[PDB]
Amino acid sequence: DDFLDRQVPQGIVTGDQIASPEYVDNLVISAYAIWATGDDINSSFSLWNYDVRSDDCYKGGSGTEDGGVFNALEISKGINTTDWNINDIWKRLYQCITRANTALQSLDQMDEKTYPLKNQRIAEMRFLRGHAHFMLKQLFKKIVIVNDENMEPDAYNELSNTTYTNDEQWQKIADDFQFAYDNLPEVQIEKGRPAQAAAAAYLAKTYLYKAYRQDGADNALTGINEEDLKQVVKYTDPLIMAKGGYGLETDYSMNFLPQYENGAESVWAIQYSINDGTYNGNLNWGMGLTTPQILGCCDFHKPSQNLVNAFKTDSQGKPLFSTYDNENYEVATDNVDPRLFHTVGMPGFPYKYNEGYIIQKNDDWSRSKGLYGYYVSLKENVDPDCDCLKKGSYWASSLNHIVIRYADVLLMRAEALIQLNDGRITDAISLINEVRSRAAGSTMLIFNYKEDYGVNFKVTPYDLKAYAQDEAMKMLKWERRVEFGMESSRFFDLVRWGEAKDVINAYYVTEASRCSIYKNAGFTENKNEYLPVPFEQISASNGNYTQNFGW
Amino acid sequence: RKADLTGAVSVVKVDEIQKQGENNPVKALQGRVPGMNITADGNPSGSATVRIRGIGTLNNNDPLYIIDGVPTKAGMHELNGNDIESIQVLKDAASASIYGSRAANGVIIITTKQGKKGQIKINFDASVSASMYQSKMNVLNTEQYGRAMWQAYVNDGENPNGNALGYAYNWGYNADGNPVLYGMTLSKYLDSKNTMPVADTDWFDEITRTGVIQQYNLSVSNGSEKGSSFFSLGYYKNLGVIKDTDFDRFSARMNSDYKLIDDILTIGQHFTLNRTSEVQAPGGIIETALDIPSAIPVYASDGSWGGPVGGWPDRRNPRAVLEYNKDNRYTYWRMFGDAYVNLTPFKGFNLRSTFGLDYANKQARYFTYPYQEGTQTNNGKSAVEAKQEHWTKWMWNAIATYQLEVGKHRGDVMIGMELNREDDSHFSGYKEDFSILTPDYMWPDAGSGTAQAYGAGEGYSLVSFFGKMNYSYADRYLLSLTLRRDGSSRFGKNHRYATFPSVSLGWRITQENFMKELTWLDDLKLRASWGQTGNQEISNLARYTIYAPNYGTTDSFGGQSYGTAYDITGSNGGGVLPSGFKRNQIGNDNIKWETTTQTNVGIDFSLFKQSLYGSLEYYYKKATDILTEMAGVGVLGEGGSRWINSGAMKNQGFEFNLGYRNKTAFGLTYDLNGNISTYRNEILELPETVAANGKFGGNGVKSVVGHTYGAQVGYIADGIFKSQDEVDNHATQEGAAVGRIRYRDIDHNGVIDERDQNWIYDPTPSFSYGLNIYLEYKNFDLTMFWQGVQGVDIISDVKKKSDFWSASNVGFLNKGTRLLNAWSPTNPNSDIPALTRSDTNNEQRVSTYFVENGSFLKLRNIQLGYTVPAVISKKMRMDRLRFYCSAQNLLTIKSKNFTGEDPENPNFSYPIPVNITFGLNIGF
Amino acid sequence: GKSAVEAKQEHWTKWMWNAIATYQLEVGKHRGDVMIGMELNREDDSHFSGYKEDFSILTPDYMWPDAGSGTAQAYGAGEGYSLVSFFGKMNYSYADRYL
Amino acid sequence: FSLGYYKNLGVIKDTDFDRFSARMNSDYKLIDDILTIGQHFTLNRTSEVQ
Ligand SMILES: OC[C@H]1O[C@@](CO)(OC[C@H]2O[C@@](CO)(OC[C@H]3O[C@@](CO)(OC[C@H]4O[C@@](CO)(OC[C@H]5O[C@@](CO[C@]6(CO)O[C@H](CO)[C@@H](O)[C@@H]6O)(OC[C@H]6O[C@](O)(CO)[C@@H](O)[C@@H]6O)[C@@H](O)[C@@H]5O)[C@@H](O)[C@@H]4O)[C@@H](O)[C@@H]3O)[C@@H](O)[C@@H]2O)[C@@H](O)[C@@H]1O
Ligand SMILES: OC[C@H]1O[C@@](CO)(OC[C@H]2O[C@@](CO)(OC[C@H]3O[C@@](CO)(OC[C@H]4O[C@](O)(CO)[C@@H](O)[C@@H]4O)[C@@H](O)[C@@H]3O)[C@@H](O)[C@@H]2O)[C@@H](O)[C@@H]1O
Ligand SMILES: [Mg+2]
Ligand SMILES: [Mg+2]
Repeated sequence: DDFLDRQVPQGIVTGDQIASPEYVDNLVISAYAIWATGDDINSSFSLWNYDVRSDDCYKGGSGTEDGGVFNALEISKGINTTDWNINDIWKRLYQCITRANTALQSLDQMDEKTYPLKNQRIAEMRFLRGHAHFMLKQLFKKIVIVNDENMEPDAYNELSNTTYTNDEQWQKIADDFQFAYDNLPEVQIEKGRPAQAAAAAYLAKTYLYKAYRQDGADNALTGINEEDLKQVVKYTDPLIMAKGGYGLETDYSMNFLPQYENGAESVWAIQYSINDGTYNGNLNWGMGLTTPQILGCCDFHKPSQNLVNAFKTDSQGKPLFSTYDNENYEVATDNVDPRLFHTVGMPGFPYKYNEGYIIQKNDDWSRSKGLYGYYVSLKENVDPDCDCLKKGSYWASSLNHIVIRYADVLLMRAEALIQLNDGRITDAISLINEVRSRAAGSTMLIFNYKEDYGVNFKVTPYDLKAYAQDEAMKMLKWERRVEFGMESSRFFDLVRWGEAKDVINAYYVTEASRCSIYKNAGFTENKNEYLPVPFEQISASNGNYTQNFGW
Repeated sequence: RKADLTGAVSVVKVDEIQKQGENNPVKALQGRVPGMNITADGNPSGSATVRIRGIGTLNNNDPLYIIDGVPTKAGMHELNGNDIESIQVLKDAASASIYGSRAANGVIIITTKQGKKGQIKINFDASVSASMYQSKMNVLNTEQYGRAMWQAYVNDGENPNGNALGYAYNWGYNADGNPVLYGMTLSKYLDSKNTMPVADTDWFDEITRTGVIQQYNLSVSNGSEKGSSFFSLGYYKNLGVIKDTDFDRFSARMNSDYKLIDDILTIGQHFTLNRTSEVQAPGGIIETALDIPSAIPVYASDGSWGGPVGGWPDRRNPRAVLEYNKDNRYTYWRMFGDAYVNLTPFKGFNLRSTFGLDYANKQARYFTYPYQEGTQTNNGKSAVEAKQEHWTKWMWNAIATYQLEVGKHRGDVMIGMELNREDDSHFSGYKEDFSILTPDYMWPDAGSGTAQAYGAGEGYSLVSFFGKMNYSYADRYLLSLTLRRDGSSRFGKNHRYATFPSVSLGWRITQENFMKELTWLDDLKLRASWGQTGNQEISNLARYTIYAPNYGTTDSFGGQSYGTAYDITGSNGGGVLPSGFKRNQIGNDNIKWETTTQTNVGIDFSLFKQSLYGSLEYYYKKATDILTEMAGVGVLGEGGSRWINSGAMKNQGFEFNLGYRNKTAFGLTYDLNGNISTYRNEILELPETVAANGKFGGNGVKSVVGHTYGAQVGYIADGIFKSQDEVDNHATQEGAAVGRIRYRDIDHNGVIDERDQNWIYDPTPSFSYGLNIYLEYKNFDLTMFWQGVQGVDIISDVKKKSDFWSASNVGFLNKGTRLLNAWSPTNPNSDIPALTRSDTNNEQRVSTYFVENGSFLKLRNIQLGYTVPAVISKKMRMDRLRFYCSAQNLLTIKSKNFTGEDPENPNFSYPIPVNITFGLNIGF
Repeated sequence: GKSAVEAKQEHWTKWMWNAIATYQLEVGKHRGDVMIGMELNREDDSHFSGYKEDFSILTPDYMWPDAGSGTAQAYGAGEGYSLVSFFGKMNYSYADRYL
Repeated sequence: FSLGYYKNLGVIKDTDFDRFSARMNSDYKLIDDILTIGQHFTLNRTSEVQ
């Protein structure tokens, strides 16, 4: 009786055939594709949607109702565990983890002699899984460590987020990076595959986050670990970075231009492509909402006035540590860091170095009618005439998203040296001076601003001398703030440093005068610095997931 | 004459079905069958959703139609329903089991017209109808929109002149200090380019029209002792109220039967061919028309399509969308054929071999024209999508029946083997970069851009061995026993086959000799039935862990295509990128049939010489081992969904049908048919992930287990805050202010949070009733059918944008007229919350405010006709000549609680129009 | 190593309408048939096909355009024509001998 | 009413042609032979490898 067996599945591959050696490489590609096709407009792996909680930027759109859950996150009031965005990002990151685990499981059943590059592919898969786990840990303190590729799906119901403590979870996340660094090649011919230097830098980042211990039920910093700082210093050595040929770009804007993709500073980036045979290209759909109103729609991720005032400098070229936010930045009377024009597009200035598009304070540039300001982010945007911009119901480009930058490596080395407090503070000062000098020379596209809009550029490196720990920490914090504007790392840095509450409250108080959106804003001491575990996940895993403190 | 005589069987009078003049015969019987819910949006096609005995399963609930012994599940809108002689609905598992293995959701038996022996007849029917829009949603005009915006601005304390929408307000304060608006003015052009002048546009009137429906049928039948034949040709056309939407259908049916070898051999066939061409309305056209403000003109200054400019909300022009969608016409060919042969070796033995075929072809050509509506544009995107779909089902049935009439004992023994095979396929091509931008030029060979190819195929098979035994004693005691062995290709070999028994008992009390004196009681019968049926309506590839090479060629919204294509080299594209595979679902080899047990008790009575007839039914349905597709736990990632037998559904229902027909002394014949039905549904078991995600109810907050299917959990709105003292007295909550919605504190913790939610929505009506009245008097026949539903709650999405300002995804959208009657110090006698621009109180949350009483009672169809007297017809040689005028959906009565309109369709779907029809019937 | 699939669909639709009026007379030895007719013909043809490449399993079950991972092509064309005819036929028979 | 099935396997390997056919013809005479209505229909399904 073959009547019920004649017909077979069409156009698919069964589960028992996906483990064959001729498909594993394809599966490897899958583990990368999720980082370019598995992100939504409201859930992007850059985590810019959840970075509105910081003081760097507001939330764009027509108004507060446009993304009401994100508005509640920004104001830190009226946040419910039954939020669709939190569950969405949780599910997407665990889908990335699942793809990485499937690739690892397929790779583990191969002979070394038959597949010489087995170790490299395994290291790449572990690096991707660790990156996803690190992003989850940044978003949620308590996450499930899915590091067992040879695990049956049913056992996934027995997984819990409290199996390992905070330190143990950090160590488990860092183990993948350690293996990748021990196994990844020094140089990769394909820019998509991460190199040894990228793994070492991301391991240093993980150890730096591990150093700021968050032990106890609450979310308060309970000390600084010296061993973690030593590990960071070990894994951020300039010799390792120079082995892979990575260094600071000659110009800052080169890090955010299609013409200079996969540069020296681009230690690791998500390769976005156009005209690649898909429906519209593997464009950065996570930045679709960030395009200005001049393109027709969207207009999200609008930088705040606080960041613009932070970019303001004094006559000595140093940032104003106490009087930067007292008055709004003036283009004609106040010295400004050149990095501002590569990050924030102020009104009356060319948009993405295009003379044919000048930002104006009208409805053609702001979708909120001035409610959220008129500033437009420029790092994630591209020139309208680049030919790299395509309309796929959302204006998205093929510009690569650089996950790890060499400036980040230098600043993390400076942070480790400063927090060690065992000498070598001058080395951190030298790294900060190098970053400032790189910023000073980044005027290849904005040199005419002196003779066109009266823009005064004045930035100078710090003098090489003895500096106290608090002064060096403040200078490093200011350098990080002025270096990674609109790069979706301010809130995580504030949470790690343990000063998120005071900074957020001060920002709310300062910006309530010029923005009514922060009229009812309020930040809780131990509740709003970590996204709560989704209620759907807790309900699905009864007696296994514990909600974060304060919820 | 019921074809089961011992189960829950509903016989539908086909004469009243054709009176309504509906393309779909199923839609005509919307409320004429107890325990049967028919939901129709009102689109030109007769497409509708059918639910029998409530919801009894978590998978597809579509009932199994049977026409001329051929089973199917496709809609009857694509078939000609005017050539139907009898309609029978089998809502009992025991009665419907013998008709197929897909009787979990009920079986509907449809019999086509056949030539009556000894006569030859013809019938020609013509019908012309006009459909008019009745549920015209009231929206703010330019002045009303400006007044509402000014009211919101003054309520929020902001300057109304900073709206930056061209509105200048002259306003002041009264004695009490409440703001009052004196006048408003508008700029002539909404933009600085003077290309979009301001105007008062009725978008609902602009996108709606008066549709025309035409129906022409011609049927002929001829019977004889050696055989019979029947041939029918039908044409239908319906223009929808929404512009650029239409549906027409040609139908040709040929039935015949031949008797050879002195009635031993019989060969019959029933065939029909259908051709339906349809242009459908774009998704959310009503929503788009309601959202766009009336200030936007239909046409710009240069004659191009109007669109929002400046700060106006990003809403596409509904008229332009309809104009561009008018070329999205799809053609559907339906092939429904059947050939059967019957042999009688002797008097009591019959052998029937039947072959049925259903072939469906669909061809569509979708066009994407470049549009530029103000700030709304697609960057000059022009594309063509040519899609082809094929469905092929073939069934073979072998039946052996024996009948005996020994003594007072009648015995029927029947056995049968059935084989079903369905194969579906589809493929489509996509082309871009066109220049002329016309349907004639838009062909894939004429394109000059990126081309894409899509294609898929699937199928399944069914094997059934069934046996039915019927015993009748003294025409008083009836016993029925049936057994089914059913197997499908969707399961593994171990769990391929399953067994289903069913038993039915019946006792005719009127045949007992102890009540011979009860002359009034003409007939009384008590019947019971306990049956089991199998359900396997799931995905074909359910037991396989599916890995698919999703390169990323499929269009996706928001960029979540989940494609597998990465530029590992980092060359920004320029060629074929490396690809791979992704997991779609995890297979499960332990999946088996879903077992539904139905217990039915029925009482059939007929009194006063077969004048007052009726039936009362009570049914209990229990579905277990339900094949449900559970989602991933959350850390399983993509492909975590899998099919499992972890469901439990319970349905307890009552039905009552009554009918009284009688004449009158002066010559009036009145027939009244009343019907009432009620049911209660409950979910007993469900997977933990399914209950957590709340796909079947609960909104992801509480488990739906132990509650009705589709029930929704939300907050409770205890009025609105009329003063600051009320705000202070009430428990603290986010966004609390004067004129905002007050939420009840269920747990009395002093703070309103996510735990202050309870079950608020129950989509189960208290009872659904229907009443048909037929009056005959002096060649005048009047038909009047009323359908009512009582005790049903509805969630109104229209209220979300009619009772609030800026409560949608974007602000400055057009709202309802009743929004003008919002709460204010000047107008304290109102329940609508005060207007605001910021949703601080978060009124978009699910609550009792959006739950309204859906009870209604509407005149589904009224018809007044005149029949030509027999002598005039014979003078004109006509056998019958009749004319009639009818109204469909003419009048309705709603509840005062329902603030909206059209309780049957309280959402943004297709509206239900009023039909005025004139028709004629000729019997040459 | 070239693997590809080509899914092609073709439709032809012809419809004809004919109206014929015939009269016959048998007067004396003369038989006369007079027939007139109007005929309308309409033919419409169309075709479209999709092309996909880069398959792995290389079996008819797996070879579907959605399962491909290579360059895809779309082809499509349509055409048609119509015919109108007015014809008349007269037949005369004398003594069943002269036609 | 006619039902036909044909199948031909060519001499060249992997070449074949089969065909199912269903024909229904009918005619009816009404109104004492004044009116006549007739129809002739056929459906064919041919599967071929050339
Ligand atoms: O809330 C409803 C359900 O959505 C859920 C599902 O679990 O989650 C939200 C879900 O929705 C997604 C879609 O990808 O994001 C929506 C989310 O994104 C926000 C910002 O957070 O807005 C982003 C921008 O999107 C814009 C376009 O610029 O509009 C989106 C808006 O429009 C829709 C459909 O809306 C309607 C419905 O018929 O159609 C018209 C046009 O919008 C309106 O009248 C109706 O509201 O799609 C856009 C349509 O445009 C078309 O071209 C017309 O045919 C088609 O391509 C689309 O159909 C919806 O996508 C959406 O409502 C712009 O307005 C915004 O600036 C935010 O506003 C919105 O909430 C996804 O990311 C997320 O997962 C559940 O919360 C809930 O059950
Ligand atoms: O995507 C959901 C939304 O779009 C529709 C089409 O408007 O569904 C899209 C796909 O549905 C398909 C798959 O069968 O058919 C539905 C439409 O085609 C029609 C043509 O008669 O129905 C085809 C056939 O399949 C049913 O719909 C299901 O059994 C039967 O009712 C019918 O016999 C037509 O009735 C439907 O509109 C496919 O054609 C589309 O790609 C809508 O279904 C839905 O609202
Ligand atoms: Mg790129
Ligand atoms: Mg409470």
